[PDB]
Amino acid sequence: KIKLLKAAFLQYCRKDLGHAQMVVDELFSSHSDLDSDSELDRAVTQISVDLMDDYPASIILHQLEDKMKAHSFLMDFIHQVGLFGRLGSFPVRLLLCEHAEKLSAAIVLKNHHSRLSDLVNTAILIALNKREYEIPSNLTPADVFFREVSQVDTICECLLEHEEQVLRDSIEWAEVVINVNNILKDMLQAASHYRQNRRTVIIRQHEIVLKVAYPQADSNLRNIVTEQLVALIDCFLDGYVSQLKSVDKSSNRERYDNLEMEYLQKRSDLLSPLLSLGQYLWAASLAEKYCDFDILVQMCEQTDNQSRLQRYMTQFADQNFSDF
Amino acid sequence: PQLIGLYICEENRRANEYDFKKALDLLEYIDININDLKLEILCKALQRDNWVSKDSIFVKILLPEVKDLLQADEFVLKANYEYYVQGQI
Repeated sequence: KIKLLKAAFLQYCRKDLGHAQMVVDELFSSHSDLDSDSELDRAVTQISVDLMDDYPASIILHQLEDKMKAHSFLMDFIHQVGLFGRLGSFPVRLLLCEHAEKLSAAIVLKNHHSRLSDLVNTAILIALNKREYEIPSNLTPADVFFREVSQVDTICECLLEHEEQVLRDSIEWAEVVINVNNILKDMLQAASHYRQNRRTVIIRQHEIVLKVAYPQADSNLRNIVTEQLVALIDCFLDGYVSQLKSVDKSSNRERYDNLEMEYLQKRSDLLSPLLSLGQYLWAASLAEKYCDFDILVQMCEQTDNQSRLQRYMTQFADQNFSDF
Repeated sequence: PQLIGLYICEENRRANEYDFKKALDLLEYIDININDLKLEILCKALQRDNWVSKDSIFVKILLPEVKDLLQADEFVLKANYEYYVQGQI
């Protein structure tokens, strides 16, 4: 109940000064606790996750940095007092701490980038979710657009499609559709390196692949490459997250695990074809990123005279010969 | 005060990004209610918008300074306050 998650949120406050007293409220917790694994332990998971949601709900950047440290001495004040169990990730809602970490480094990666075009796509993205208090206080806000920033990505995309409907593409309008590509990209670079220090999200990425495909149809050479090294930087983070979820699930209920394979395999084919017009100098890195997707790098070696590449492919491979 | 209030008067017609930016630079020049004005000015920052400038002044600052619910005391105020939680982050 609410009386409990307000008692550990009170023991973490003292868990910054001393421990002894907090270690006896975790000791009173283990004896007074339920201790039936299947849901009462996911009743204290629903508490540790309701306080990670409140250390994320918390000088707007130096104030969001102070909150990635707070949620860092909150993940250390859980490892010690322990806090060595519970997990209610299920569907849509331990991986939930990391995820709320990753999205607080995303909140600081778009705080570090503040210009008039993103701040406008953000104000359009927040006025659409609800109204804002007009007692000044107009960021128009962030502390709740952090716990949910995933949404200011699918909307600062709908504000690049209405800024592309007026783009009239015309050159300065294909420079504004790349500036956003570069931010959603290095906001996905910031969640990757925060995991190294350990269906709307994805749609908005397959939507900007196709809009990064319509533009290189009319673009000065060099520019059409930098947005191609970018949509290659981004596609290599999606294929890496479907690989990591595969490896997460295995065995029984396999039927669902061989149906999600066909789905990622019909997309590394839809990202390959897309790169069939593009430069094949990136194929070598796309073929290595989803380190097999051989059918694509095998038909790039066939379209050219690089019988040297299909010999360099089979030189470093596990059963490609029986595949080629 | 006189300055901040005069830089924001309805008399100052061509008031642009720089007139408010400087009317938020003169707050450390005080020695009464700070955050009442912080609002007074961000609000005429919108009356002049005729729902562009709010946009820019959030582009010029680089944030839990501004208020919110207190503010509305509305479709693109929250809409810009979303790509203002991504900017600050």
